[PDB]
Amino acid sequence: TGLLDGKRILVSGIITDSSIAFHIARVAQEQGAQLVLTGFDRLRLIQRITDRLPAKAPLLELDVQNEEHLASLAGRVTEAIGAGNKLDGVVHAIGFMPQTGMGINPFFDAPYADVSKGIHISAYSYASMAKALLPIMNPGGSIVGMDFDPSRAMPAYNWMTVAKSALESVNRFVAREAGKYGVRSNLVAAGPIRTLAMSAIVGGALGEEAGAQIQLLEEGWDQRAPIGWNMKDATPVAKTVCALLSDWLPATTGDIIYADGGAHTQLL
Amino acid sequence: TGLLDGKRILVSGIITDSSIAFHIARVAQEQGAQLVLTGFDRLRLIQRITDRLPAKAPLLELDVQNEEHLASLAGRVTEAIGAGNKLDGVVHAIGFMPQTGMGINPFFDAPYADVSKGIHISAYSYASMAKALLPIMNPGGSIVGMDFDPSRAMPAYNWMTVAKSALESVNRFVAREAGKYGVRSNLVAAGPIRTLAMSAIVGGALGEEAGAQIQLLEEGWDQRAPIGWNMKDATPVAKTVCALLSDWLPATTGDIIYADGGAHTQLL
Amino acid sequence: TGLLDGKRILVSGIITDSSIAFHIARVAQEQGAQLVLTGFDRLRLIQRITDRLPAKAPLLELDVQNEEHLASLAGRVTEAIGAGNKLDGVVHAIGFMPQTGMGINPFFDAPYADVSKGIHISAYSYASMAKALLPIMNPGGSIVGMDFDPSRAMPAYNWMTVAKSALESVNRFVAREAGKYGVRSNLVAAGPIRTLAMSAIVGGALGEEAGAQIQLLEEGWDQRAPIGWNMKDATPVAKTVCALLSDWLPATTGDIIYADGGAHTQLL
Amino acid sequence: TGLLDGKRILVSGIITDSSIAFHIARVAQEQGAQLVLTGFDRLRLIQRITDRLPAKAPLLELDVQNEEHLASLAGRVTEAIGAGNKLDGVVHAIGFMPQTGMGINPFFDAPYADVSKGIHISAYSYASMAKALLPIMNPGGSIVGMDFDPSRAMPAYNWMTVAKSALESVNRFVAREAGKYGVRSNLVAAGPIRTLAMSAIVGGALGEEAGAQIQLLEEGWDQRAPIGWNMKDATPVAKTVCALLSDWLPATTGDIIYADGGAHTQLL
Ligand SMILES: NC(=O)c1c[n+]([C@@H]2O[C@H](COP(=O)([O-])OP(=O)(O)OC[C@H]3O[C@@H](n4cnc5c(N)ncnc54)[C@H](O)[C@@H]3O)[C@@H](O)[C@H]2O)ccc1C(=O)c1ccncc1
Ligand SMILES: NC(=O)c1c[n+]([C@@H]2O[C@H](COP(=O)([O-])OP(=O)(O)OC[C@H]3O[C@@H](n4cnc5c(N)ncnc54)[C@H](O)[C@@H]3O)[C@@H](O)[C@H]2O)ccc1C(=O)c1ccncc1
Ligand SMILES: NC(=O)c1c[n+]([C@@H]2O[C@H](COP(=O)([O-])OP(=O)(O)OC[C@H]3O[C@@H](n4cnc5c(N)ncnc54)[C@H](O)[C@@H]3O)[C@@H](O)[C@H]2O)ccc1C(=O)c1ccncc1
Ligand SMILES: NC(=O)c1c[n+]([C@@H]2O[C@H](COP(=O)([O-])OP(=O)(O)OC[C@H]3O[C@@H](n4cnc5c(N)ncnc54)[C@H](O)[C@@H]3O)[C@@H](O)[C@H]2O)ccc1C(=O)c1ccncc1
Repeated sequence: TGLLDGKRILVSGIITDSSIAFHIARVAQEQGAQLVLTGFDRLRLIQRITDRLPAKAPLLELDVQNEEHLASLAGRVTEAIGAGNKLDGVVHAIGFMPQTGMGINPFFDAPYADVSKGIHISAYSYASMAKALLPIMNPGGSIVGMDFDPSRAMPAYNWMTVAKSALESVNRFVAREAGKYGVRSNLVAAGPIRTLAMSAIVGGALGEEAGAQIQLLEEGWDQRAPIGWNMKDATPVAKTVCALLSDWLPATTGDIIYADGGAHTQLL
Repeated sequence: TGLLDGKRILVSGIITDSSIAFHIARVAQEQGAQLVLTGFDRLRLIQRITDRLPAKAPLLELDVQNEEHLASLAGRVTEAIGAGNKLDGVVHAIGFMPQTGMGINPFFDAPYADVSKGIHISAYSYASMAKALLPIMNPGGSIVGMDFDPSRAMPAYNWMTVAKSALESVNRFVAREAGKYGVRSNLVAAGPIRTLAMSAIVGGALGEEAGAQIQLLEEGWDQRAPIGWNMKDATPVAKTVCALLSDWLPATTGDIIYADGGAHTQLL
Repeated sequence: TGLLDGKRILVSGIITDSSIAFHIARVAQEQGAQLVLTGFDRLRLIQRITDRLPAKAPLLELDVQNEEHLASLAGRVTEAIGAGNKLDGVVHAIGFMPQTGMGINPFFDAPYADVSKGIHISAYSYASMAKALLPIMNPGGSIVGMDFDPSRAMPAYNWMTVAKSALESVNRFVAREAGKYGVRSNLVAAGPIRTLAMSAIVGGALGEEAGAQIQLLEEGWDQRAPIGWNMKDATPVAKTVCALLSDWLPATTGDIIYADGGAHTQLL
Repeated sequence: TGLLDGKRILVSGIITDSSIAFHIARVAQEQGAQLVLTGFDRLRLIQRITDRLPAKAPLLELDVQNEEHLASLAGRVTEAIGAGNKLDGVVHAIGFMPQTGMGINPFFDAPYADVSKGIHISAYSYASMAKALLPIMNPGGSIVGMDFDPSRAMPAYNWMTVAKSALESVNRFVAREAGKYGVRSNLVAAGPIRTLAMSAIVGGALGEEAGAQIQLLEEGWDQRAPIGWNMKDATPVAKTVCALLSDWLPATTGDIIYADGGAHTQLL
């Protein structure tokens, strides 16, 4: 086709039609991929959201903190894709940090229970998904997670940044595992995307200073980006994930591709 | 004196006389610092170990996973150092990863409960200690944590590497907090040191392949290091921590100083 | 088509049929691109080499140290591609370092005249080519240079590594310029490829220790690479350049994509 | 004493009393070091400037582009420090980029002759000085160069940033050489310092947009720096160089210490 013609790809992390995973899924479908989707807690909602995708995809429940969901995932996917068949692609687009780890709520006041939850979902689950899914991936396969660059501290994202640092680190280790399968594991570091949760935050859900910082981060991003950054458009990030899902970056693993407008390559 | 003449410095993480913190404490004492030590669970043992230090230091209990130890730490330190007095320096030299996160035990088989424990102790506690201690630190003060470079995946260290990635990320955030106090926060990335736990590992405590990898990592380190690396000597790392504790790196925060022989600057 | 269907792409740096640029050109042609090739000094040779490409491409002379070649390049390319037409893609695959900057010839003994020549060709020419070609590139266009990771020093590559460090730095600046055109500028950091010059070096052209180091670097690469590294195969690198030439990494500029088997993400 | 008590240290790069090298020299003298200074072209001027140093230091001429100055340097230094004696420390604080490589003068318009000059002086000379001086350095010795972080492109500094990227790369290679002598080689990445040339630039010497960018870079620096950044104060950078010159960072080579207020650890 079709960048992804005839690849079977699992895509997690659709929750709204503004989810980065929603766009990745749409772009993957436009590109010939046959999807299986996961979806966390509100599966009726996600089913309804994902009905709007160019094509039908079976939707499986996966709460990444649920050991049983992870244990059964894979059997459930091979059931969805047919017993002879394996996955070519896996998209991790899962993230969460309790808002204590995120606010104008001081960095220091996030209880470990909360940061731990955040890291479980946002970092450890990348290894979890890979563990569940590598047994049902084809050689030449590709696992992609969603990242943002946590190299430098920043306002507001707080423990979520730490979670991303941990994720990038996890990604290099899953690369080692994925490699024994002929599978690549990479992260896409996106710039900020006005996802519903993000709009809620710039809109003041987590306090005014958190919103103000974030708005500041967004403007600076587009300014630093040599090709600009449009936070209202997930598609350049969806496409980048698809590029990683494709056979066109075959020698790249344990790695991070920056779909951020080049902002991170630029101080000012 | 005395690099650290008249600085009050808290040093955590002494457990044996081969602890990096033991050397840091010794070097800090030789350098004029007045120490308060923390010590986790075996305080009789640590007291006996620390008796061998050039000078007396009060030893306080601090289990970094214990909220109450953290809540009372600070009052306990100002009690140890005298009500008029604040800390100039804090050494975090705390690390742990349950051995499921460390073995030939596959990376994928570490339960999150265990990696979470590891991250609590090895990463989050850096923010914990800083939160507890910044209220009782002087402007010009310095928080230093022990790191190793988690930029690239490696054999055996597994989730502990992820924990370090998370720590480095935490360190940049505590820098932001520490800065409001005039306090620096930095990490020292050491090369491998034949600490008791490390010797136990190269000796096969965590399986033979884990020991073999680790021994390999050690030899390659000294080979890559343009000035060599002696894993039996913590003192160049103790000295580096002291350099960070001193006023001689006054414009360095949120940062990592590599006391690793320059190995990380060298591919081969 | 065709990852690159209907893109006009200039590809420099073909000198043998084992040139990375040769493979990039072949892969680009297989992918629907219409090429213009440049070629430095031995144009009869290059023409004969490039005859073996899936398709015809006009071959233009470009000595990147020749101001006049650069001044006329662009007019010559629009002549080759037709007056209405612009470039969508530019491949810099040019490198050279006089062997004084490369040997067992001590790092210190390379005269500046030689390292300067190397940097002119290997780094500065990336800005040169971009300067010449950006006026005749389409929005959505892509400039790609060939890199190897110079983050850490290494044996044998010496001043060539410095040249790559300078190149990566140049690349971030050309990104800033390229961006005003809607053009991306990125580098591909390849692992070692047994190009004729490289085989000559491991074979002892530059002394035995240089060959031995290099062979060592190669073996370690494939070992560190979670998906392996085949130094006899440029195609995963050709494909990665094509991925950058494509519209599939639209939010990536000033950046470096590692087509190296993930080796750089791995210490050991 | 005296961080640097009884160390013989060569310090290059004094040109005004606002030179970073001037402060390094002053701080080194306050710290017990016995200096030899180099000085490029205006030696009467430099002698007069350096008379203001806490102590006398012999001033030697060293034009780093002059092969003969480099060939004779070392004999001239051992003459200045006495035949039995070697250097413990070498400070490279040399930089220059012709203003074509620096302006609102487009990045693309800097002729290679000029960038080459800049790199000769700003990067290659680090290897030059090390080559000249390592034969007359003691084991445990320390070479330190002045850097600024060229990881990300920035406005105005243009080719000078490329020069720094090349310098950092050179530094890792001189580490390899320096190591055979027991000598460390490290760079200090300073934040912006209102040196005479820098004030001239923010004041509009190189065009208004270059000044405006630079002023912007300065303000953002102090904002990002968790401990702030005072561009009018070189002393935290002088002290950091001294820390590297000292025995207190004995396991750090091929490395870069950021004396920048922690700004580089912080996105915003
Ligand atoms: N701006 C952004 O939206 C942004 C998003 N991402 C990543 O993109 C991925 C998708 O996020 P999104 O589309 O923004 O947000 P979303 O809320 O649409 O998706 C998050 C998904 O995670 C799912 N999830 C939460 N908990 C669980 C669980 N227990 N089990 C299974 N699934 C669960 C949830 O159902 C939802 O579908 C996440 O990893 C993000 O962190 C990465 C980077 C950025 C961008 O944050 C950014 C750029 C620069 N600095 C900071 C941030
Ligand atoms: N080789 C090493 O020994 C090494 C050690 N460090 C760090 O140095 C620090 C000190 O470790 P060490 O001296 O090796 O080991 P240690 O066992 O002497 O000290 C660890 C300390 O942590 C303490 N601790 C554990 N749990 C708790 C708790 N709940 N509350 C309070 N304290 C607790 C424990 O009591 C002990 O004192 C740790 O952060 C290490 O991770 C950092 C890097 C390296 C080196 O690992 C390295 C280099 C390159 N690649 C991998 C590793
Ligand atoms: N192994 C490799 O072959 C390798 C090659 N590259 C880059 O790939 C690009 C193509 O190199 P190649 O295919 O290996 O070698 P090649 O000799 O086939 O191509 C070099 C080209 O540069 C051209 N050239 C030289 N001087 C001029 C000039 N004045 N004007 C115009 N053109 C000129 C020359 O004609 C030739 O076509 C160069 O930038 C390389 O540096 C990048 C990385 C690696 C790999 O070096 C690597 C990986 C890890 N560590 C070290 C090295
Ligand atoms: N702001 C700054 O002043 C700054 C300065 N440095 C480095 O500090 C070092 C000293 O520079 P300075 O004190 O700013 O400037 P300066 O003009 O006082 O010193 C430069 C010295 O180089 C000497 N020099 C020039 N040509 C030659 C030659 N052929 N042979 C021998 N010596 C020669 C010259 O005599 C002068 O003494 C240089 O390497 C700088 O690049 C490094 C970083 C920064 C800072 O630029 C910075 C921070 C963030 N982004 C960008 C810049």
